[PDB]
Amino acid sequence: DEHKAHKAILAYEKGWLAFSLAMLFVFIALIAYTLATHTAGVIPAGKLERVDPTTVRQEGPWADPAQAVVQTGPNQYTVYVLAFAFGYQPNPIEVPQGAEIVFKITSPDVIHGFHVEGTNINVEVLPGEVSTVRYTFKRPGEYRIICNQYCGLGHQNMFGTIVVKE
Amino acid sequence: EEKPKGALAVILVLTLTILVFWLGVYAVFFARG
Amino acid sequence: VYEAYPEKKATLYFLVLGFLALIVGSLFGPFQALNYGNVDAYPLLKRLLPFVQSYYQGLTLHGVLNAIVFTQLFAQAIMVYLPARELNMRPNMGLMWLSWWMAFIGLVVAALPLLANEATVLYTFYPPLKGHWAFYLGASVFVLSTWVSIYIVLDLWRRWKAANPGKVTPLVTYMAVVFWLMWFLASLGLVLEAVLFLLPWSFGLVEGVDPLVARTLFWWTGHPIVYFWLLPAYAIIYTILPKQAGGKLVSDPMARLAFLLFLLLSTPVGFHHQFADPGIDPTWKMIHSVLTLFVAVPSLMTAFTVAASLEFAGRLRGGRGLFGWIRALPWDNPAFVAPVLGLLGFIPGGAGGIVNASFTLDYVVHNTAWVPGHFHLQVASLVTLTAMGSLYWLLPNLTGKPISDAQRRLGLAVVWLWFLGMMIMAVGLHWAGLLNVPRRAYIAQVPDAYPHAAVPMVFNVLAGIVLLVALLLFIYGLFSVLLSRERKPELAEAPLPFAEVISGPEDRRLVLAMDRIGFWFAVAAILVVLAYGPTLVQLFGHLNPVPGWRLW
Ligand code: HAS
Ligand code: HEM
Ligand code: CUA
Ligand SMILES: [Cu+]
Repeated sequence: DEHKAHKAILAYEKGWLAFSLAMLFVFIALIAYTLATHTAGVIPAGKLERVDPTTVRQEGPWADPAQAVVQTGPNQYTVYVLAFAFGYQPNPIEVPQGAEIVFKITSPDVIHGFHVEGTNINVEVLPGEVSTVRYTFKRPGEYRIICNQYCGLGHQNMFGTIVVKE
Repeated sequence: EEKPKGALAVILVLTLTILVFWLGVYAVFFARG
Repeated sequence: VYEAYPEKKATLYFLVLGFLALIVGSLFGPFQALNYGNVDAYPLLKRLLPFVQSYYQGLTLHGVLNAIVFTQLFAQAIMVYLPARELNMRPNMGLMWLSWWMAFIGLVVAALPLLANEATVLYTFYPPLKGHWAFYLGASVFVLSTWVSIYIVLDLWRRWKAANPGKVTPLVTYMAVVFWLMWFLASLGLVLEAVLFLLPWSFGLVEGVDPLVARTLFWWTGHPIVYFWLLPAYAIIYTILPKQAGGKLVSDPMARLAFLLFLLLSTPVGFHHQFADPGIDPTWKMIHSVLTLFVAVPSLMTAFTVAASLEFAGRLRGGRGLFGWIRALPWDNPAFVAPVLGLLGFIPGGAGGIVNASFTLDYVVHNTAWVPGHFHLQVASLVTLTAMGSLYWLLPNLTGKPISDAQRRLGLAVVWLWFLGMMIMAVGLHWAGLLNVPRRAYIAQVPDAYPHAAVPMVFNVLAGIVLLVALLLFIYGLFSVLLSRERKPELAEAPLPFAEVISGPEDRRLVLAMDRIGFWFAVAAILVVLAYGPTLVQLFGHLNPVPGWRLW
């Protein structure tokens, strides 16, 4: 007794440890799985893409909202989005279902969230940098965009819309 | 005295609560894929 | 009791300051829970506190006082004071009081601009949102306090090591040394951010700050800092709770191992806060996601070691079959009850955390109300309960004023209420998170935006009311313990209730290896260089500073 429960406790401590690793390794595998399918498109590109936030709406791809969407594959459309103090451009965004949408998002002021309700699209938007994320809507209709990163006093009301044409 | 049923219980609960959370969120991820 | 243990005094000032912070910070809590229940109590609050200009000023105050200020002060108290009494050595009191003034001046300096609505940037202060300079200088001086604390405990360790050549580091001291060493490595991020960027920026010396480096450096510190909140709790849960429970720590070396692992793996995992970020390679994110699962290991260990100790305790007190021990523990004792409830909530809490860490899964919940859900079970509950409970053994030890039966019983209320309140609130937030309710949002001012989170909103409302009571009762309880002129010196000279530690033959060699602190520190520093080195080099070659805004 006392010493007897010492050996026993240290034993079941290697058991539990080894079990814990193994279950953690299962997660690693299942994660590595999602990295190998379509669903990994939501992972922001890693390559730095630098823009000037003070010129973004006067020259270049984010200047004219009417130019936002641009067919870039046989089934690929890049949408230039701007997330700004207190909404989104274009509003709505308008995209076709079943196509791969390459979002390229930036901000002219501070940091914003880009969260498409109902999807895995969830990406911080940083002034000075582009957030490029890929996705394919299977279901059409109005998807709502939420800013989930506090951006100032009207943050709670910063909303957008995606309209994915059937 | 002997085997620590108590903790074995405590970590059993702990284990199951991880599987519920993880698999749960793994499911929603794919639903939103 | 001050003049052969003036470390008692110093220690007592850190606690009071921390608990004053917690009271002021928490006030905003219930309101914020109602807001998440879709109820807008902010005119009422504005009528009570006429300086409060917005939901987000409130939220900043909350996050800064509760999460940064209370928690650091509590660490500084525990993680200097426990090793001192164990070692029976007195800290360099000159330095001790320096660190306490540094934090008080830093706190006051930074409080001014917050209170004047000049720094409504929240406790993450993400550039280009640009607060008053005094906020950054305040916060800087406040955090840099901890560097003196680090020194003090390395000092004590060096001096004991001199008096005891050959001998293995006593356990609490061991813990505090790997702790403080870990925190040093961790704080570099934020210090670099402050020194290279936030300070020059807010002083007008430069016009812009790169947002991405800004938050990559913050998260360098931003993750280990929650381990910095946790370990002073863990310190107490390993070496003090077992004794309160009527038992023993069942393993000395498991505790060391755990604390070693946190030294090793707390820092190099910050991309887990950056999964949604542009311009950080996805490989580096996987790598950091793996190390973040690895950091979960110590707490998995901790769950076993701590539960076994409590089981053992319960059996000694005549604890029957598979669950008898639970009933035989001293549920009459708030220093026992408070951390134990903390630990129960810490179960869902860490399951929350493990989901968060698995990269792609994080896209589900990032910046939703789920995150708050997670971290209130972690810091607001486990840590804060632990701190609240320990008033029942620590305060008497510091002051000598003993605790009445009355106060012991108001404590139990406080503790249960808080715990339950938190549990309720944790369901609301997680649930609302699953329903894509964003965090950091004054959602009650947009009543119709979240109709689908009808029911969990009811929980948040409930927790708002529940925790309102908890908090007021705690205010009353605390002051009644600090405003009595009941003084028996004798228990102010009674020893901390350190636990005895079961120990084994195999210990000798394992413990020896762990005691190689210089080596393990170097290994930890190298792990930071490997994990952030490549990325940081890249960011720093392509700096894109952008000007700041004030949007409040
Ligand atoms: C104290 C404060 C905190 C602790 C501790 C903590 C633990 C973890 N977290 Fe977390 N967390 C994340 C992952 C983890 C992981 C893997 C762990 C692990 O360290 C947890 C390990 C825990 C366990 C493995 C549980 C073991 C259970 C024990 C030890 C209790 C047993 C019970 C007993 C013994 C009682 C029995 C007694 C009886 C009588 C029956 C991630 C992602 O990887 C994010 C970013 C999310 C996002 O999108 O931003 C994150 C976000 C946060 C934020 C938000 C920061 C912000 O403002 O943006 C805070 C404040 C926070 C706090 C804390 N977090 N976390
Ligand atoms: C009275 C008890 C408390 C209540 C009712 C409460 C409630 C809340 C709620 C509802 C939020 C979400 C705010 C939002 O997303 O906009 C929140 C945020 C937060 N809580 Fe608490 N909380 C309490 C105590 C604590 C304690 C004790 C701590 C730490 C020691 C803490 C740390 C935090 C932090 C750091 C945030 C977020 C700050 C940010 O995101 O900018 N809270 N709290
Ligand atoms: Cu834009 Cu919050
Ligand atoms: Cu973290």
